[PDB]
Amino acid sequence: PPEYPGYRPFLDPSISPEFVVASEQFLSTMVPSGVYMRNASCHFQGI
Amino acid sequence: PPEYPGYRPFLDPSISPEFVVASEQFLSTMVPSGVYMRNASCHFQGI
Ligand SMILES: *[C@@H]1O[C@H](CO)[C@@H](O)[C@H](O)[C@H]1NC(C)=O
Ligand SMILES: *[C@@H]1O[C@H](CO)[C@@H](O)[C@H](O)[C@H]1NC(C)=O
Repeated sequence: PPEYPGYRPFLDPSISPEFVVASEQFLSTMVPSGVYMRNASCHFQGI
Repeated sequence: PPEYPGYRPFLDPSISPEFVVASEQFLSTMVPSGVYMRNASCHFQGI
């Protein structure tokens, strides 16, 4: 993202309904079927 | 002023009370005491 320009008191920060689809409903294409568990030193069998 | 970037639906265009002073109340320093009248070809005695 572009660097911080400063506080803009006139920018409207509201959330749009299209943002609910672009961000949250899109993340489901990446959710896996199982999730691992790991040691502190490379051991995966459920800690 | 900078060139037109495009319609920003989120910019707040409201008028501020400081704009009433910066623009309108400042113009009084330039109003003259009398105003001329002119011909179409450089004649000033009240047309
Ligand atoms: C990794 O797991 C083994 C056995 O599961 C355990 O002995 C060891 O302490 C674990 N490593 C760490 C850093 O806790
Ligand atoms: C300028 O004024 C004179 C007399 O006041 C008049 O004869 C003349 O027509 C005027 N010029 C124009 C372009 O009207």
